[PDB]
Amino acid sequence: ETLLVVGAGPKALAVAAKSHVLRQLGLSAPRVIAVEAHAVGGNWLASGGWTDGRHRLGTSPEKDIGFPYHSTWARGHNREINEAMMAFSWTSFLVEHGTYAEWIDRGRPSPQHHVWAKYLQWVARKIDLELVLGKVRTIRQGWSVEVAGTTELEADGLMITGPGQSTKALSIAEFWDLAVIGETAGSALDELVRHYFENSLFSDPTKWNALSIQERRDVIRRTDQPLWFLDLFDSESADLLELAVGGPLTQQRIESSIGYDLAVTGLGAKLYLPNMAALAQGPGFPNLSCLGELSDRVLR
Amino acid sequence: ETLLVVGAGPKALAVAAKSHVLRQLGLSAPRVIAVEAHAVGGNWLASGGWTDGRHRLGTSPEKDIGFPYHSTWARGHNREINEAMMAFSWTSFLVEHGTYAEWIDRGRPSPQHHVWAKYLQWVARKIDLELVLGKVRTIRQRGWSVEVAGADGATTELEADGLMITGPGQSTKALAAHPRVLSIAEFWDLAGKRKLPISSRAAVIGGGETAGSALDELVRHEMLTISVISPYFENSLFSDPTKWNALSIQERRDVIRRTDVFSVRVQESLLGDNRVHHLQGRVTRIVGQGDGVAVTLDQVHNFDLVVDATGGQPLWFLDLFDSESADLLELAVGGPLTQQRIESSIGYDLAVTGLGAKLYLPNMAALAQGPGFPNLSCLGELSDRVLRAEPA
Ligand SMILES: Cc1cc2nc3c(=O)[nH]c(=O)nc-3n(C[C@H](O)[C@H](O)[C@H](O)COP(=O)(O)OP(=O)(O)OC[C@H]3O[C@@H](n4cnc5c(N)ncnc54)[C@H](O)[C@@H]3O)c2cc1C
Ligand SMILES: Cc1cc2nc3c(=O)[nH]c(=O)nc-3n(C[C@H](O)[C@H](O)[C@H](O)COP(=O)(O)OP(=O)(O)OC[C@H]3O[C@@H](n4cnc5c(N)ncnc54)[C@H](O)[C@@H]3O)c2cc1C
Repeated sequence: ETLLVVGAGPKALAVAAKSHVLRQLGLSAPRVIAVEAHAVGGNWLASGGWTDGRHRLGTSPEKDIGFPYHSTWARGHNREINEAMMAFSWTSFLVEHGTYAEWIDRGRPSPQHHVWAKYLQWVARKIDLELVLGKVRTIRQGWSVEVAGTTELEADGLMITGPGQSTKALSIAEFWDLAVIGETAGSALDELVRHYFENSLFSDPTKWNALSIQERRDVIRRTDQPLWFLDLFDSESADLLELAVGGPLTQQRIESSIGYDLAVTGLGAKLYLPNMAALAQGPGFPNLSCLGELSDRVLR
Repeated sequence: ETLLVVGAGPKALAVAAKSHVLRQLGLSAPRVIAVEAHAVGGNWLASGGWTDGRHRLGTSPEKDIGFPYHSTWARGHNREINEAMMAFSWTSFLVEHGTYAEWIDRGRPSPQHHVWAKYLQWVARKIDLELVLGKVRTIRQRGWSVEVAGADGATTELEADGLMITGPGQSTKALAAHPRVLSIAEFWDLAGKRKLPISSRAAVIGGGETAGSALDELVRHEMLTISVISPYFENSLFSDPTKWNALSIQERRDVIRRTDVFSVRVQESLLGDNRVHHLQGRVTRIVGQGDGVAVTLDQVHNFDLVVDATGGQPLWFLDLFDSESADLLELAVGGPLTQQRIESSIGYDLAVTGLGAKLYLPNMAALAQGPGFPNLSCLGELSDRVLRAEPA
């Protein structure tokens, strides 16, 4: 009945929103709480350090919080959840702001990172996101999260989102105040020269486990600081994570551990790591390719 | 309280869904009946004679039944209506069918007309459109009573308070009676049969989607030549006419004229065909000339075959009115029934100003209200104008 999320980004909002509709439809769903160091949609803003905010989303903005508003496998009230959910869509956003015609008339431009933010923030308003402003300091098991506002929050499930800190590698974060490695790569390479089947799986990965591990890894390869989050775990809880995983915390190990609901599910408590559910469950889960199956996974 | 619509296509659905929304949502609206001679969305099917049904819609399909879900002016339960209305969108249609991931993933391909008919049809199922299957034959004041003839041979008279005309004419109607002048429908029939005379000096009149589709069919036949005859801020005026009145008649007239050319896809297939040439000017005169047909623009051209893909004859509807109602409109409109005169009469609710009963003529509304009303560019504003506007 209570699910904590590190970061208030697309995934956080994706999970929250789906929870908002489920319970509001007579169905059960976790109460959803995001802890967020900076702001809803923070990593899409200039002050987030990962981008200037000016470069454009590199996937179609329709691929949003509820996309693709469909399940190959789900149970119960599918028609009505989808419908409810489209209320929080990109198109729904444009139409509340009365700019939907402008969008269409301009040729559907891909939005700036900073407007994608406005979107996220808007979804937060729309579902009255239960939001804790603060920085997750440490995590431990049932989970208890130390948030520096310094205080603790107990929750039953836990989701980690974000690619980490734009400051920790210059660092990309430093790079936007003023030999380059790695989309993010795509952008900053940009501002330096001056100074159907594969795609289906990203949005629909329910045929994922019917092609070789060699094949999947290839889809993940060519797709283009992943373990940053380990730091948040005390030794005690990282230990407990080393166990379920069945060895030291690399990602041959972490990735393969990750179950159908995006949770490891070798522990006494659920830890959701969608950013590492590419190889196991579907290559879109790490990003914006299918936020709606992601939400579907952790709540249904 | 009751609104009769000639034809069940985008505009009928635009208005009837907005009706259905509003009635279910407390607010008042008329029961909306649509009389349709063929099928819901029939003019987007091959069987409607206007298209082979396989060509693609040239406007973004997001410009649908409720677009753009926003009024500068209309107030009332707006969020609840836009939210209700988006249920009937292209997007929703794709989502209810599971195909939305594929649509996005394929690059948002524009739908084939016949898929756009499936959309229209789906919306009809979804709003439980009150549909009457027959041809409107006669319209007449006294509200309106309209004669509808079923295929069963029966003929009944529906009555209504208000009436909207939709549709662009008849596909079987060339602009000139001559067997070498072909209505668009005869074209599809003959194209389909490969019975278009080999090595003809063919002409296609028209400059829009109807002409675009047919040029694209006709390049597939062994024609000798194929001559084509036609005469952001802008774009925005199609979706949002609110600032249309802040423009002169030569300004407003020159947006409506650019409204005519062709698809980027079709453009290529024509750009890269040595037989296809473009001819400028206006068809002042068509007359048979023995073996061929002679078309005047002056300049005279002869052709072994002419295809009328103008996309409609806009006063076609007048042929439905009886003398009484025609005169009655001639009086309201202030002179004889020319295009110009009838356009000049269109009010803000899209109806003829100063007429005893309500006659909604969206297709005539470009000049006076906005250039999107005739087409798929602002169906949601249209529905508003005919249902939610109050004074004048
Ligand atoms: C510039 C950029 C562009 C991208 N473009 C796309 C794209 O176009 N399409 C696509 O599919 N994917 C793309 N990606 C991949 C992308 O990272 C994921 O799609 C995206 O991160 C999903 O957001 P999220 O919810 O996982 O985390 P984010 O939205 O990045 O949110 C993480 C949040 O956590 C907060 N935070 C950080 N540390 C802490 C802490 N210790 N405690 C509490 N809060 C914290 C931050 O302020 C931030 O708000 C892009 C990535 C970047 C960096
Ligand atoms: C092939 C084609 C392509 C077009 N492409 C576009 C486009 O891509 N984008 C755009 O904005 N606009 C385009 N247009 C302009 C187009 O006509 C309008 O945009 C669109 O027609 C809206 O249709 P409607 O509701 O007015 O009527 P329609 O969709 O034509 O339907 C009218 C209905 O009337 C029925 N009918 C005819 N006579 C009678 C009668 N006596 N009684 C009862 N029913 C009758 C027909 O069966 C038909 O179903 C196109 C037009 C054509 C012909």
